Amino acid sequence: TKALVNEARTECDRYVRESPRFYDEGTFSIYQFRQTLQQTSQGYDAQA
Amino acid sequence: LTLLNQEMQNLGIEFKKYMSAQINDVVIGNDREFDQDFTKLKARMVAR
Repeated sequence: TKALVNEARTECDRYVRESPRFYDEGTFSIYQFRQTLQQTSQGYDAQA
Repeated sequence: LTLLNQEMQNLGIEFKKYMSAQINDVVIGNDREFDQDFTKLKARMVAR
């Protein structure tokens, strides 16, 4: 049980790192937040 | 006696958990009661 648990956790630690597929211009743009920051999100909240 | 203090230690750890959960809901508006009072505050000043 100990051996498998350690091995399983080790693999589970590799998903966190972002692969090249994680970023895609068409699928999603990180810069669309500017549209929510350019006089759009008035208060210091996370609702918009 | 060797087990009495273990419950005490978890009580301190658990106590902070509830306090952190309740306060977090206020910062984002999850606590619906707080929002109703807050909007009342804004309306009075603008009307005033």
